[PDB]
Amino acid sequence: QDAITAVINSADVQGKYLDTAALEKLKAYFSTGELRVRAATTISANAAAIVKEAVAKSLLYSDITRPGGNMYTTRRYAACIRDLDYYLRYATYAMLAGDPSILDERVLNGLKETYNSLGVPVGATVQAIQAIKEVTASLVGADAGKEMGIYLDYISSGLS
Amino acid sequence: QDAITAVINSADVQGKYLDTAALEKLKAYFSTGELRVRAATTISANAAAIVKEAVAKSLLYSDITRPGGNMYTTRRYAACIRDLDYYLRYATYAMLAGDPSILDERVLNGLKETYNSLGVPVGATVQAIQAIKEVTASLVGADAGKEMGIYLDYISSGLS
Amino acid sequence: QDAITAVINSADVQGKYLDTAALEKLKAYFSTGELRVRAATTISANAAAIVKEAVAKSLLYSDITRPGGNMYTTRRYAACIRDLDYYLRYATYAMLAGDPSILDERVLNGLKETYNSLGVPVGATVQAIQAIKEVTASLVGADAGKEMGIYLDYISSGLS
Amino acid sequence: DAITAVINSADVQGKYLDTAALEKLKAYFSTGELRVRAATTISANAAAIVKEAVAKSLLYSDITRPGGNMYTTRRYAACIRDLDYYLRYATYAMLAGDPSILDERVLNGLKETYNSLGVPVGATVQAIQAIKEVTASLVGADAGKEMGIYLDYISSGLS
Amino acid sequence: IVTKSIVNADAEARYLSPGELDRIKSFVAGGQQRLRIAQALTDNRERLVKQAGDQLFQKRPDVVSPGGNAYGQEMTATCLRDLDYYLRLVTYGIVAGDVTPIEEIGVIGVREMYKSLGTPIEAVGEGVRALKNAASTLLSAEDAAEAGSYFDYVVGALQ
Amino acid sequence: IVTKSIVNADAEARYLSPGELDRIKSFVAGGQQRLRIAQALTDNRERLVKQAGDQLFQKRPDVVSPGGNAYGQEMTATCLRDLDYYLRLVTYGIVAGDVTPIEEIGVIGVREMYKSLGTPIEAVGEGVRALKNAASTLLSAEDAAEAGSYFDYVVGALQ
Amino acid sequence: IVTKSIVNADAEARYLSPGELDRIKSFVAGGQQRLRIAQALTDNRERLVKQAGDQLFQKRPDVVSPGGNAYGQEMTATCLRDLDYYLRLVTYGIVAGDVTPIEEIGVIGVREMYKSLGTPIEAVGEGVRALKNAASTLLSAEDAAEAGSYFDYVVGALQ
Amino acid sequence: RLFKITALVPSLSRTRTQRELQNTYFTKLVPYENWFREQQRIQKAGGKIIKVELATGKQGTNAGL
Amino acid sequence: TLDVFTKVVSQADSRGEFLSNEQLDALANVVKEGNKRLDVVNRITSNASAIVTNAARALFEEQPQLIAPGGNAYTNRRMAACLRDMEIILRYVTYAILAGDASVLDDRCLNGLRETYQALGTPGSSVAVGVQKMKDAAVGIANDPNGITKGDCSQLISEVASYFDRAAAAVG
Amino acid sequence: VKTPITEAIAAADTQGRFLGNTELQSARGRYERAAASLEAARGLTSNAQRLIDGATQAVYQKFPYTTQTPGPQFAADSRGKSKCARDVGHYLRIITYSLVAGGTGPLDEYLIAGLAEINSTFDLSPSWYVEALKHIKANHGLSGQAANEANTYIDYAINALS
Amino acid sequence: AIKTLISAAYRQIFERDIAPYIAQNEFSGWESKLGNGEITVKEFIEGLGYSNLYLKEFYTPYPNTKVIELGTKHFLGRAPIDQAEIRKYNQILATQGI
Ligand SMILES: CCC1=C(C)/C(=C/C2=NC(=C\c3[nH]c(/C=C4\NC(=O)[C@H](C)[C@H]4CC)c(C)c3CCC(=O)O)/C(CCC(=O)O)=C2C)NC1=O
Ligand SMILES: CCC1=C(C)/C(=C/C2=NC(=C\c3[nH]c(/C=C4\NC(=O)[C@H](C)[C@H]4CC)c(C)c3CCC(=O)O)/C(CCC(=O)O)=C2C)NC1=O
Ligand SMILES: CCC1=C(C)/C(=C/C2=NC(=C\c3[nH]c(/C=C4\NC(=O)[C@H](C)[C@H]4CC)c(C)c3CCC(=O)O)/C(CCC(=O)O)=C2C)NC1=O
Ligand SMILES: CCC1=C(C)/C(=C/C2=NC(=C\c3[nH]c(/C=C4\NC(=O)[C@H](C)[C@H]4CC)c(C)c3CCC(=O)O)/C(CCC(=O)O)=C2C)NC1=O
Ligand SMILES: CCC1=C(C)/C(=C/C2=NC(=C\c3[nH]c(/C=C4\NC(=O)[C@H](C)[C@H]4CC)c(C)c3CCC(=O)O)/C(CCC(=O)O)=C2C)NC1=O
Ligand SMILES: CCC1=C(C)/C(=C/C2=NC(=C\c3[nH]c(/C=C4\NC(=O)[C@H](C)[C@H]4CC)c(C)c3CCC(=O)O)/C(CCC(=O)O)=C2C)NC1=O
Ligand SMILES: CCC1=C(C)/C(=C/C2=NC(=C\c3[nH]c(/C=C4\NC(=O)[C@H](C)[C@H]4CC)c(C)c3CCC(=O)O)/C(CCC(=O)O)=C2C)NC1=O
Ligand SMILES: CCC1=C(C)/C(=C/C2=NC(=C\c3[nH]c(/C=C4\NC(=O)[C@H](C)[C@H]4CC)c(C)c3CCC(=O)O)/C(CCC(=O)O)=C2C)NC1=O
Ligand SMILES: CCC1=C(C)/C(=C/C2=NC(=C\c3[nH]c(/C=C4\NC(=O)[C@H](C)[C@H]4CC)c(C)c3CCC(=O)O)/C(CCC(=O)O)=C2C)NC1=O
Ligand SMILES: CCC1=C(C)/C(=C/C2=NC(=C\c3[nH]c(/C=C4\NC(=O)[C@H](C)[C@H]4CC)c(C)c3CCC(=O)O)/C(CCC(=O)O)=C2C)NC1=O
Repeated sequence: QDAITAVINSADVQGKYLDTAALEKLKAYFSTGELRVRAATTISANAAAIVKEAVAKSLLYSDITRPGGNMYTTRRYAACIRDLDYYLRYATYAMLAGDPSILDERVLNGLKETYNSLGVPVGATVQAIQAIKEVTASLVGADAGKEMGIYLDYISSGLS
Repeated sequence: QDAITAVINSADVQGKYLDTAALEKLKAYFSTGELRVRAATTISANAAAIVKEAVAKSLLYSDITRPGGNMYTTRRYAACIRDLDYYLRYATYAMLAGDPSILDERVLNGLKETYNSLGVPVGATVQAIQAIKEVTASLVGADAGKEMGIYLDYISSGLS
Repeated sequence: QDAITAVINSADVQGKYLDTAALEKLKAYFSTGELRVRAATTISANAAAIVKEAVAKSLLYSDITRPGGNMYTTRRYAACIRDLDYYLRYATYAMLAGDPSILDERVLNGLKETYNSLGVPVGATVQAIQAIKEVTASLVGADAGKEMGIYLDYISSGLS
Repeated sequence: DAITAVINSADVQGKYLDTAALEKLKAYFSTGELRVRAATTISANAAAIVKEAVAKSLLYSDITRPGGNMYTTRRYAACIRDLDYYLRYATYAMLAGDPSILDERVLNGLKETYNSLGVPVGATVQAIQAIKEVTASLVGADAGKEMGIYLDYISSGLS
Repeated sequence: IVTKSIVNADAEARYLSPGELDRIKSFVAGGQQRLRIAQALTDNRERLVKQAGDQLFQKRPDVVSPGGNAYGQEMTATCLRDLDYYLRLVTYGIVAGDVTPIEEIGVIGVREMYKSLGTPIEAVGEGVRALKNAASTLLSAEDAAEAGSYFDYVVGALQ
Repeated sequence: IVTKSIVNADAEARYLSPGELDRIKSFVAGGQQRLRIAQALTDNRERLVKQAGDQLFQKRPDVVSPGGNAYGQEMTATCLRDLDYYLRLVTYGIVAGDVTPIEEIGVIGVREMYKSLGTPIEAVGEGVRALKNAASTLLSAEDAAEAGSYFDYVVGALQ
Repeated sequence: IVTKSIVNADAEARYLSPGELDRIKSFVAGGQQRLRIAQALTDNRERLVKQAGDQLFQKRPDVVSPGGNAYGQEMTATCLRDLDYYLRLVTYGIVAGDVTPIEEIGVIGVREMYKSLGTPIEAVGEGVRALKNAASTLLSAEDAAEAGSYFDYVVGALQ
Repeated sequence: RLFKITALVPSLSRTRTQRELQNTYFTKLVPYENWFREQQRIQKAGGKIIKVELATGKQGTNAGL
Repeated sequence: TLDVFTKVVSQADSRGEFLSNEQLDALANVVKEGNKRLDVVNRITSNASAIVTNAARALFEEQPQLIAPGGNAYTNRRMAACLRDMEIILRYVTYAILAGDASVLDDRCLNGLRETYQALGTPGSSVAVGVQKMKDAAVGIANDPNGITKGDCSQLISEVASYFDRAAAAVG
Repeated sequence: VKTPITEAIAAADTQGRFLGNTELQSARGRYERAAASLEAARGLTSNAQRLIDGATQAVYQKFPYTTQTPGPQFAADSRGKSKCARDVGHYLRIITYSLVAGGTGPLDEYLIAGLAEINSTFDLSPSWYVEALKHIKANHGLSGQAANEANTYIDYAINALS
Repeated sequence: AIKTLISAAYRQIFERDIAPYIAQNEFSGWESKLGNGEITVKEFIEGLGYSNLYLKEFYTPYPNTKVIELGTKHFLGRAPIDQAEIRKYNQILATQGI
């Protein structure tokens, strides 16, 4: 769903026409879409650098990459990079849509089930998503970093 | 269960009488019970000193007792001391019984569930049980410290 | 939890002192507490009238109170009145605390499990909570009816 | 309280609260300010009050020697907790302005309990008097004698 | 508010809190205004009770209907006496600051009582609401908020 | 103090009684003075820890002595960090108005922690007393009273 | 060991077990050696107490430091009297075979007592450990195992 | 507020090999609220009630218990 | 000389890192409160000579040994020196009011001030009597609303009572 | 350390006279621009690592000399390039200090007070830093009024260098 | 034995020691009336539930149905039998206190 599609749905289930508050919501979305698109472009620029900096901030040189940790095996390191790239990409989609429903529908659906099945540590994942959020808020600026951090904190809060 | 009760059970479920191998097992237990009782007495002497030395070895002056760590709040420090006293006391019971079944029945039953529910760090707990094992193996001697470290490493291995 | 206790907790888990944004949050709470207390008093005045008007708006003269419906038996009608009184009372507690955590801790914890176990219709409950919200927003005014409707819609959204 | 005592007295009469009861309530409010300040300064160092009281009165005597009621370690701890109680309930009776809650709380059965256990009464009276002197020296004059009224009520109820 | 604070600190093992001592200090500071409100309500007993009862009979004519309970001069005199009793308990609660005098004199077992008397509960509650409206019109504005909120406790606790 | 009244009325099936609403309204009124007192204790923290360490190590030199716990620069830095923690919890209790969010983090299990750390608890109580004296010198009279409230709670708690 | 066996068979509905009667027979057989150990410890009262106390002050100089509790001749005399009391209870426990005389004379309420006296528990425990070491050096070897294991109960129960 | 009770309750079930001497003959302090149903339990078990005494409360107290 | 702006610098310089946006928002009170600082000093210095001469009648009210013959404030030269030092505190107080931090008052007014009263013979503790007999007139002149629109300067006012309390405590 | 508030103090203290209206307007002026300079302060700390590594590379592009020849003065070794982010990392600190101070005070003492005597000794050519700052002058990305006042303290350090 | 039984009911109602977990002991009156034997053990167990520490531990972080199951686990020692047994306890937690 969108913010546009959410506004249209909320006006639809009442049978209501588009009143002035919904037009205010759509015009606010059409105002913010500029920096939304620019932020999505520069996040699509260097996603690999963001994931590299995030694991170098949070996960590297810990016991997690040591033997016994969950990132010791090299296929598990590759799976870690894959999961962080997923979090960043779906946070980019939720930032450009302006509605976190795609995070609820595509990422946060059965994810705690999987992470408790595999024995994946949840708190280290939350700290890695936090480091992702700090790196991309530094990279994109504060004004779009707020909206990026909202959906990354949404993923972090639903994960916990 | 005991080592005596385990030998009796293993002879019972076959309908077997007490053959010479079971009598060897019981006589080995009756030989080792001397140092078992002496070790249990001197561990019951100074359990608080062992727990104090173990947290001073492993957990103190880390980030765990700093804010953000899991032992920052003073009720959480008291809960940490309680959990370490539990590990030492039940390891004493398993040492005097000569059978680790009471650890499986009373400690290791639903403990990973609890420690992943509360967000308790598991590796720091394993390190703390390791420091407990080193302190009591120094305090009791090597000959009973081996049997104490067997059940403490049993708790550490089941926890991981 | 409170709004005060949530602000103190969010400042505590960082090890942060009370900075000016937290003082802004606490001073906004100390500004709004006037109408919070007055709204809680007049909702505690006539809770039975609110529940009566809500069932007369939404649930009465439907098929739900007819035989075959879930409110046909008189013990089930009494249980319906009990559940609506619970929703109104805990929404009053969450309004005066200024934090919806008590709704998450005491009401919304295992409630969908219970309502799908008993066969309780969920949509009729949501419409009854909606009628509760309209009646108390009319009774208390718009300015406190907004904050009452926030927690009643929180119960309605978590129920669905 | 003193308030509920005033209300109960007017309720047995069957009338309302007119000017005599209102003046009693104004009196209670005026003393309630210093009563609050005394409650804080008593809850500050209750342990030091009990320590100074037992050091002044009960220590180095025959009852703390072998062959006395306070010889054993559990008996000494029971003595500390009993004096801690007398201080705490005298604080409650000070803040209520009314000794009936204190009477109903402890003086109900402490006479028979100290009778059956063989606890001496007069040593308890001396210890309560030492608590009274220590709190009168610590808090002040008028709040000290307000504390001493209920402490002497306890000491008279035990005797 | 002293009795409730004392029993709440009695359930715990500790003394009275600094927060609770601030509560007692603020209650003492507002006590004189509460005595003024009690003065006005004492002196306006007649006309408040009569206006509230007649507002009740304007709203609910079922009680003074011949099938109703308050049919006749004696029954309606007892109706006005019940409203007098509840206004008296409201004045007690305004003075005390607790609702424990209102509760343990007139709230705690009133449902079973008025069930056995044949009297409807909701008409009592509507009469106390009429008392709330009348005493709200008599007093000063935020003073009427104070009086009407105790009235609000009585109204919500009767139903 | 709102969580206190909410769980207090929540154990009962009743609503929040309007006397509790009065105490919440009064706390809401006093919150501005609470915030000013907390900011005044906030910005002047290192002075308070300095004067507390001053008065403590003048009062009890055994922590300075090598048999005591706070021997050496690292241990004395940990000691002043503990005093900093307790000043921080006192500011939390000053804002919250009731001693629950400070007892939950600093009081409820402190005796066994300090027992299994080797430090005496009476020296910590003397340190919080020194903090109370320094904050009493730092603040005005009505501010030092209301700060010495929660400081007094900590001093009574550590004993 | 007779009292404990009797109360343990009292909790059940049955008599004394053959195992327990073997325990009583073995206790009678070892009783004469236990009286010999009590003879040696009675006659070595002075030098054992003084050597243990001076070993304590060698290990822990905080108590005889001027901030400590055992500062002065009278305080250190009471320190040595406490060590004398504990050695007397150890002799009682060696004779009885139970630890119920040690427990109900000197163990059961000692933590609250030494908390109210201001005395550290761990230094008492270190002094009783010094008594254990001294009486272990005086006696015969496995006889010292017997004496030091009751000493070990006292040491572990004090902490 | 607190009643001082003293009652005996015999055993009309099968005989027990443990005492219940605290349970047959007892003297205990019961609060005023629980005393009605606790008395009613002794009423049910067919036991005699020997001694009832108000420990704390005063008769005829309308407020404050 | 220091400031509330430059103590934040020197606090950050001894850390040696950029100032956070959490730090600058707390400093953004001062540019709003600079509306409130700038007239409370203007209120004091407008009535500066009225405070001094009225508090000259307050130390000399309570302690009449000072114009007693043989007193330390006795003679005309000595009494003119009292007024010479009765407002030498007020300029150093009003410097600290404008600066907002007391590092100006602590190196120019109180740095070694106690030492001279042990040298000359003039009673140190008597000056501490009359200095906080200025602040009840200083706060009482700075607080009352006349003309200026109503606003809350109470938080700022505590600061002013703190600077007199600091200067009086470090004399006697 | 200089500040328009502390210039109103020291000019009032050497005269030996009170704070008249002619010093209060000096502090009044700073308050008006206080809000304005802080918007330039937030503009620089958010771009801390962006501006430093942008300007450090901007030195090497115009000056390929310092990256090649061996010597303790230049940055051929990594320890030179490590001390490259030392200096320009320290340059942007005091520029952010001078904006929050409202004056050239901390920039006077911390940076330019002995700067003409170090560079004569350590062979640090001042043309290196003077064009490092010109990259910060162009690439700070600030707009409006705060873009001018952040531009003011930059070319105040330039005139101290040259 | 009385000290043992004092710690016993703490262990049955709370699956830990209660004394790490409370600022003050709060049970000085209850332990005094237990040692004197004026109250029975059943009145002591009933008095353990009136305390606000039991509410803070097992009632404020838990909803009503979990409080029903935990209360019958702690006092009765078992889970509830029928749904009507849950209904009457819900009425009692409804119109009255815990
Ligand atoms: C789009 C949303 C989405 C996510 C997140 C997702 C995750 C996911 N992560 C997995 C494994 C994994 N996930 C992790 C990740 C972590 N472990 C750690 O220690 C770190 C805390 C964390 C990385 C930050 C690791 C190490 C594995 C390897 C387990 C294994 O395959 O043996 C698996 C098992 C199979 C596979 O990777 O190919 C799934 C399905 N699937 C999804 O559809
Ligand atoms: C007999 C076997 C057994 C164990 C072990 C047990 C543990 C246990 N530990 C708990 C909490 C806890 N456990 C810990 C322990 C730790 N966290 C750390 O950072 C360290 C690594 C580790 C200490 C070495 C802490 C800090 C808490 C506090 C969480 C909280 O209560 O907020 C809780 C939650 C409730 C409570 O303490 O009272 C349980 C049940 N229960 C049992 O029956
Ligand atoms: C202080 C607390 C207190 C209350 C409330 C109270 C009520 C009370 N109401 C009574 C009767 C009555 N009460 C009513 C009441 C009403 N008529 C209605 O329809 C209305 C709903 C309601 C007016 C509020 C009536 C009509 C009677 C007479 C019923 C009869 O005589 O059988 C009686 C029996 C006769 C008497 O002794 O006066 C009592 C005791 N007594 C108390 O001590
Ligand atoms: C906010 C709640 C909270 C409390 C209460 C707390 C206490 C606390 N005090 C500690 C140490 C310490 N605490 C003290 C205390 C003192 N110096 C003395 O002589 C006096 C007795 C007392 C203070 C004046 C000392 C000396 C140490 C170091 C002891 C050691 O290293 O073994 C430690 C272990 C080291 C650490 O991680 O800091 C903790 C966790 N921590 C907390 O998070
Ligand atoms: C038979 C069981 C039993 C014990 C244990 C006991 C102890 C006991 N120790 C006391 C004092 C004391 N006890 C100590 C003890 C010590 N100094 C230290 O630092 C060490 C840790 C410890 C030596 C073991 C000191 C210093 C005093 C004097 C404290 C005072 O006078 O306030 C007192 C009060 C004065 C007296 O009556 O002697 C008692 C009753 N009484 C008993 O009946
Ligand atoms: C440096 C020279 C200078 C001074 C002196 C100055 C003062 C000054 N004080 C002002 C406002 C004000 N000043 C006060 C001060 C107070 N009101 C009270 O009732 C309190 C007792 C007292 C504080 C203790 C208030 C309440 C306002 C209202 C407007 C505002 O918030 O600025 C304003 C706002 C603009 C205006 O008035 O035209 C000015 C100019 N401005 C300057 O440029
Ligand atoms: C040793 C030489 C010496 C002299 C002479 C002296 C005079 C002197 N007279 C003073 C006041 C005074 N002087 C006078 C005297 C007069 N006012 C009148 O109305 C009359 C016209 C006139 C007397 C004929 C009065 C009434 C005061 C008190 C005025 C006040 O308190 O404001 C004061 C200031 C306050 C004081 O300490 O009392 C001084 C210093 N001081 C000295 O050290
Ligand atoms: C807080 C304000 C502050 C600054 C900025 C500062 C700079 C400063 N940079 C120095 C050296 C240096 N400065 C540089 C920097 C550079 N050289 C190059 O090749 C590049 C062109 C350029 C960086 C872009 C290097 C490489 C050194 C070491 C040179 C040497 O050791 O001879 C030195 C002398 C030695 C030293 O302590 O490290 C000072 C004092 N000092 C200060 O107190
Ligand atoms: C809260 C109201 C209240 C009080 C006061 C109370 C007292 C009380 N004190 C008791 C015992 C005791 N009380 C004392 C008291 C003393 N010995 C002396 O020599 C002195 C005269 C006096 C100390 C100042 C002693 C020594 C015992 C234990 C006696 C024994 O070993 O049986 C007991 C028997 C159980 C026990 O605590 O061991 C109770 C119930 N109970 C209550 O509910
Ligand atoms: C505080 C939060 C909370 C809630 C809500 C709660 C609900 C709850 N509702 C129940 C039953 C029920 N709940 C309902 C309610 C409804 N059915 C409908 O048709 C309507 C849509 C809706 C009323 C608005 C009915 C009719 C029953 C009766 C089922 C039965 O008992 O046979 C039951 C089964 C046992 C019992 O009532 O006593 C629980 C536990 N418990 C809680 O602790």
